[PDB]
Amino acid sequence: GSAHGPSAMVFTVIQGSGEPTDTVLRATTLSCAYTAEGTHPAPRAACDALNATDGELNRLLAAPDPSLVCPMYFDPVTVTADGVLNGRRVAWKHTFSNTCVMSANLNSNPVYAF
Amino acid sequence: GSAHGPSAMVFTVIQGSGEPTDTVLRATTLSCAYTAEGTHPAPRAACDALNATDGELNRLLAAPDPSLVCPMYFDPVTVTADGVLNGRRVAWKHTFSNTCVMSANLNSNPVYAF
Repeated sequence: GSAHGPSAMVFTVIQGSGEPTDTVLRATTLSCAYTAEGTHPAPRAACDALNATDGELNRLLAAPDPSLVCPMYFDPVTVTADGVLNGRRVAWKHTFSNTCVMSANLNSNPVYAF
Repeated sequence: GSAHGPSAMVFTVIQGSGEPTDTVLRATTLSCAYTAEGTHPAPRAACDALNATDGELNRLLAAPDPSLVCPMYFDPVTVTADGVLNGRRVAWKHTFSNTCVMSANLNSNPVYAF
């Protein structure tokens, strides 16, 4: 493992496409070291999930359960991830069509389980 | 106060000018609500300091103690602040000439007292 260093992150969920104006619906902090802590409700599970991506946070998204159905109205919701992970600076975001589509693609992934 | 919402941040100190490659020396998490918590060593004091800027983090820098002296070698160090503060998304950075210059301009400001 080439990546080694501090692991401190902030995750947010934004109502909109990520315009500086957009309302931030909710957010959590996360620190991963001897202890796994923050306002994140499942800190160790979120730390494990982040480590499993090997620093490429697009890997937090997964092919959805094929039996799930979503309405198709466009009401965008954006997830953000910023900070440091195993010593490398992280600045990541992803915009979903609506909350149903977000839930379908973000598994039950501990990272955005807040 | 127009700004209202979640307050969750990550602060880092980087060896260099802030290139994606640069080594992250240290980092802290901070959450400001009923409790002030995170890996930050003085959470409530850092929360108060952030609120005092009214969202403009350039206000974390102050005219230094005029009796301080620093070497002038260029060995840049960059501070970063990312997350959400009273509902508004924050993505801020500042590069100092060296660590002495950083210390002189960042007061004894609780935010970067880690």
